[PDB]
Amino acid sequence: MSLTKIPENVQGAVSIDPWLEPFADVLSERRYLADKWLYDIKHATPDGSEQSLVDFARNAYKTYGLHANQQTKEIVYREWAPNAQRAFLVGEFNNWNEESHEMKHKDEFGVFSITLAPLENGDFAIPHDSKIKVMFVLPDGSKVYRIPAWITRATQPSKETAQKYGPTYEGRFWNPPNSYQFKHQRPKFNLANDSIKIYEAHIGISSPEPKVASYKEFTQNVLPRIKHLGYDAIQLMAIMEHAYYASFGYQVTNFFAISSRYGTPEDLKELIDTAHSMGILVLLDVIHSHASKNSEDGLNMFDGSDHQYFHSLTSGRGEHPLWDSRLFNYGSFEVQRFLLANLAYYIDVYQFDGFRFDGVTSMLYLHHGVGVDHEALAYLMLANDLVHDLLPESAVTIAEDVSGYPTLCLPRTAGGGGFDYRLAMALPDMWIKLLKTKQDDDWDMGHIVHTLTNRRHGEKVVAYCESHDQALVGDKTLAFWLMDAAMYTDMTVLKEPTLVIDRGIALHKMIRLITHSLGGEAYLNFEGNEFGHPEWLDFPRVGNNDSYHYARRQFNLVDDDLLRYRHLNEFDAAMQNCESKHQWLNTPQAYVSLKHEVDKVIAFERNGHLFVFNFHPTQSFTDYRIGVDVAGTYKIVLNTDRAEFGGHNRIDEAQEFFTTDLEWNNRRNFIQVYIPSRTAIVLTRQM
Repeated sequence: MSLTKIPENVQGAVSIDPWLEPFADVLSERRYLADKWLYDIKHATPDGSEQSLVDFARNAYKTYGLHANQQTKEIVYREWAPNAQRAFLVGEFNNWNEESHEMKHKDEFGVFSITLAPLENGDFAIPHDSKIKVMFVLPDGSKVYRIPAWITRATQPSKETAQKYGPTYEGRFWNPPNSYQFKHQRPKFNLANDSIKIYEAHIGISSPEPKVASYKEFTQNVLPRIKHLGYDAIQLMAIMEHAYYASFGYQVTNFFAISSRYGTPEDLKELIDTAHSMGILVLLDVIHSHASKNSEDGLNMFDGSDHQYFHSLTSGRGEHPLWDSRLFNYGSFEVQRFLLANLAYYIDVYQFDGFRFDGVTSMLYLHHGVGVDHEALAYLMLANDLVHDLLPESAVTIAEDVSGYPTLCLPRTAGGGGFDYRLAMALPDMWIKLLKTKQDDDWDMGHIVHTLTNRRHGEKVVAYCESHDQALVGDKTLAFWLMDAAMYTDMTVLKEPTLVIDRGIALHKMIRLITHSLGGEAYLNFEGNEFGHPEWLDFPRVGNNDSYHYARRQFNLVDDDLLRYRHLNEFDAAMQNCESKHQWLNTPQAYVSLKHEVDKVIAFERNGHLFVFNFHPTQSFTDYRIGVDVAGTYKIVLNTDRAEFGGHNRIDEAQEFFTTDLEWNNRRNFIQVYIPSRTAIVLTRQM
């Protein structure tokens, strides 16, 4: 007779999905842990008075690491290392002198500090971009050498250096004479109302050449392509420094250093700034789920102990079962300061507009996706608080959570994780399952509609038909599933396409469009797939003799108007710009009027627009009836059969579609449409 009491701090989530009722208590405990940490953080002040979460994170990156005073020419450096007995700044600037620059002051927090005077010259004491290390003397007298944990630049060693000492990266004191000044405002963007169509890019592969392409080359050659496509946002992977290129950015060594293989910090500021000038948001892949096991150039054993940034190896919670990486102890206050300031640093110093948090499934569960980890989840809650506080109403957080953990994308005040979006990581496999195991006359329209619309209430989803995982080695893209290893000879416009190529081109546009229109509240496209990029992605590694042959993007294919790759690309641009002109993404779910299993026709309304798909492998339809609620005149605003998109130009896009007042498919009116086999159209009503 115990009255089931839903604690007020999860009242919002339980209202949104009453399924959460029997878990209300555990949900309440999860949020309460984070809210108490939030109180803790907001009172980490000298006098114990309240400070904002933003000020806490900003003060952190402003006072940790190294900082050149441009008007007094002094340089301050602070480093957290409680297990070290002594700390010394060393490098080129003092000929690696292990006695002249002791960090003599060790905090009650366990932070060492040192202030370097200007040289008699008046110059900075550490030359711009010279190499440095921090040396720790441990209580047993031994020494260890580390790249400062908040260094803003770390560089691969030279051939001469790597032969003598090894592949360890080298810390750089970045203090350029003229730091880049941002010129452009952030694009107008409201998270609650505006759609976000996201282009997932990687600087290093963004050129047809087998090299690590630069930030400057992305800015000059790839940005204009992304504006032409009409995406609202770019999701920059593999920016956080990582020694191992083939890790695709997921083995982070230096959390406050943008990767130097593509260029300098000022090169990346320019990239984001000009994207902003182009109206494009820029988001950062943030890997706070784990860290590389590197010592000296990473955080492993940073201060000599095994319980500083990470849970200890003996604790059982210190290393990942598969990734060979160390797991953060989120319960440590300095680790919380380290990660939260890392977020404020990327938003403020590089003017990113949001983040995708990778490895969220690994964080959420004590088994890391092969029992929720309240500490890891509570840090993500804090992380969402800070990010949304840094850019109110516009900031974007996206979660890579394969588990679909309920409430991850409900607001914090409701009792949720605070994530704006989760990735629809299940969608790509649905398309693979069809192409691999089912012939076209077997496609269950109902199962397609079900999978695409199976979304938790309140938890907005970034839909995509394939992602950077699918493009990687070990898997096949949709292009490869559809058209195999098509050459430039198979893809020429000056010859009618084979049955395989004709079917591949059409399905490739259609799969994207129904994912785009029915599968979520946002859209994502991995660099290259928008024009059916051939082959696959692969980074240099021992397994392929360090080949860069697949570590590239053949953007040249889009530019050849005698190849069909341009057809796929131009449809993609027309898809994004149509949605931009006629919003359907960040809107309530479609009202699906039709999912015909014999005709293989799917039809639905979303935000007033009409979406019709004929997936039949062979059967065209004339005067096919489509139920429409709002009566009026309808005109096609997107047509996959258009010749410029590689279709056969059978549908008349100038036709006026007048509704008639007869009930059809539980809709008050109907229109009649011409939809040939393997074509799709989108209609809007005229005002």
